[PDB]
Amino acid sequence: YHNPFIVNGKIRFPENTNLVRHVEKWARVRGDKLAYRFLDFSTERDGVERDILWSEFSARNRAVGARLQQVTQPGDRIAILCPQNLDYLISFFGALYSGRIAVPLFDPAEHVGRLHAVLDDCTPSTILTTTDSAEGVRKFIRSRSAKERPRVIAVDAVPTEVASTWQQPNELTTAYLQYTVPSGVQITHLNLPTNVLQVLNALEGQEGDRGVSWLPFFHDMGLITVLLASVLGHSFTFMTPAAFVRRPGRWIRELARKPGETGGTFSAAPNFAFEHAAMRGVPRDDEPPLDLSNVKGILNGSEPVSPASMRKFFKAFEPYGLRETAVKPSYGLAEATLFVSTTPMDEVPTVIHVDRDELNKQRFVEVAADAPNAVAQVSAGKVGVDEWAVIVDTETASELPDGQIGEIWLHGNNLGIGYWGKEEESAQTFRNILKSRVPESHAEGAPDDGLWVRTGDYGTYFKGHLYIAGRIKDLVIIDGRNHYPQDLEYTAQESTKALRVGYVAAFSVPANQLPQKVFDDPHAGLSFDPEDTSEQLVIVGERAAGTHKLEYQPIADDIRAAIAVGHGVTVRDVLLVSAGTIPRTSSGKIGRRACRTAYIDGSLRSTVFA
Repeated sequence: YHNPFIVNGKIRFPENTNLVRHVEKWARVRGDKLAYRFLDFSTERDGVERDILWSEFSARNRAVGARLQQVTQPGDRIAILCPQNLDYLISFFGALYSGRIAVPLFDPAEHVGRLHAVLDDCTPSTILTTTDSAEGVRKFIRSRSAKERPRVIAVDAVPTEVASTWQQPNELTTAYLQYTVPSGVQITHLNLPTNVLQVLNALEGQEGDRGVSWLPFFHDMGLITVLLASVLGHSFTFMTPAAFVRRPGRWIRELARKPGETGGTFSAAPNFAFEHAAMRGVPRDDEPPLDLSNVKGILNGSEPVSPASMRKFFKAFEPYGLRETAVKPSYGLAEATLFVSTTPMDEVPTVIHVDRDELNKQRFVEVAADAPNAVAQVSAGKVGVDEWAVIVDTETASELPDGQIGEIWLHGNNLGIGYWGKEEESAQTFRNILKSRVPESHAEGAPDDGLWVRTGDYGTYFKGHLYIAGRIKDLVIIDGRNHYPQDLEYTAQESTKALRVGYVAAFSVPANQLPQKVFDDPHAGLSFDPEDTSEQLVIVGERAAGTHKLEYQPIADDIRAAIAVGHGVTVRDVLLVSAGTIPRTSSGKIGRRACRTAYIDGSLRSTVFA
C-alpha cells in the first residue's frame, strides 16, 4: 500500500493543511464526479437519489462560507441544527470554509433540552439549517432568552453566486466542537485531516472504492465516516438513521455490488446494528439478487462487540458473498477525533476468552471457551499510524506490562486539545505525562515528555492485540469488588430467552435509594435502612419479541441465579420494561446513567432508534 502523505510510517502533511483545502482539490481534479449521495426514503420506499458533484459541493461550501464571513465574527461558533441530508454537510463544510468554529448538532423538531444545554455551553452566534426546518428552529430559539437569539440561516437559500466573495481562511486552532452537563471536544484543523488519513491508511482504500453510511452526522462516528470522502475523493452514499432502523436491508442493499462495480465498499456501525441487520436485514425471496462479495470492510465500534451478533451477522450474509474478513472490530472515541484502532483488513476478527475472576482483578488469563467462568474478549486490532495507545496504572502514571489492565492513554495528532470552556476537565483529560515505560513500550516512537490523553477506558495489550475491557465510570462496584457491566449483562442475557438482545443494563444503586418495590420483594433479600448506602446491583432489561405474556418471576429467578453462580454477586432487583423504554444515547447506545436515574425517580417503571 502507498499514500503520498505517509512516508516511513509517518504522516507528512504539506504546511497549512486542513479539510477545506482537500475538498477544493477534488473540486478541481475530480469536479464532475459524485461527492455525496443522499438516499432519501422519506416519501419513496425505494429511495430517491439526491446527488452532488465535487464542483457543485465546493460552490455551495464557498457560498455558505462567504455568507458566514459577512455576518459572523472570527471565532464564532456556528451551530448546525439540520436534519440528515446534503445541506447538513454543506452547513458543516460551509462553517469550516468560513474559518469559524462548526458545531454539528441536530433538528429540534426531532431531545429538545439537550440541544438547549449545548447552546448554553458554546453560545453560538449563528445557526445553520434548511428552509423547511427553518421555522421549527426559530420556534426552538425564541423559547431561549433575548440575550442573543442566534441568527438563523437556511443554507439552501444562500445563492451559489455568493461563493465569488469567499475568502480562503491555522492547524492548531479549533475546527469544530464535537459534543458527545454536555462536553464539547475541541477538534483542530490538524486533527481532522490527520484522523481520516489514519482511517484511509488502515482500510487500504483504493481509487475505485466507495463508502456507505447511515450513522447520524451529529455523532463522531457518523461525521468522520462521511468526511472520509475528502481524503481520496471517494464518493459516499448515506441515508438517515431512521431509514436504517425501519429497514436495515437498505444498508445491506447499498453496500452490495451494483452492476459493473469492480471496486469495494466501506462502512461503519455500532454493535447493536449488526444485531439489527442480522435479524431484519436479510433480503426477502422476492427481492433481486444480492452480491456482498464487494464489501471490503464494515467497521464495528463505539460499544462492546458481541461475538454472538458478529457470528449471526456474518452467517446471515455469508450466502450473499460476504467475506469473513469484512466485519472489523474497532476502537475509538471523540477525544481522538474518532479512529484509534481496527482489525487488520486481511484478518478475521480475533476473539479470545479470559478468566472472569482474574479479569475483575485487572488481569488477562486466557482460557478455553468451554470454561465455566470464561468471559469473551474481542480484539480491537492495531493502533493507527502516527498515534499511540498505552496501558497505564493511573496512580503511578506508568506503563503496565502486556496482559495487565489499566487506563488507555493516547498520543497523536488526531487528538483534541480540550473540552470547550472546561479548564479543569481539559487539564485532567488532556495534560498527562507518561512517567515510566516498560522495556518493550507501546509508546515507542512517541516523545518521552509529550502530553497524553486519558480515555476513561480500561484496556490491555495481549499477544499483539489491543483489547477494550470497558469504561471505568461504568464499573459496577459491589462490596469492594469489580464487575464489568457488559459481563453481567451478557450473563443476564444468556440466562433467559425473555431478554431482548443488547437491551439489558447493569448498574448499582445505594441501598437507601432503592424503591419500596424492591423491599416488598422477598427475593431481593433486603430490608429498608435509611442510612445503608452500600451499592446494590440492579438489572434493567427489555422484554424480547413476543414474550410479553411470559411471567416475571421465573425470568427474574433465572437472571438472579446465573449472576449469583457466575459472578458471586446478588441482584437486588430485576426490572422488566417494554421495548424502547430503556434510555438510549443520541447514537443508539444504552444509556446506563440515564437508565439508573430513570430507575431511581420511578419514571422507568411508569429516540429515533425505535
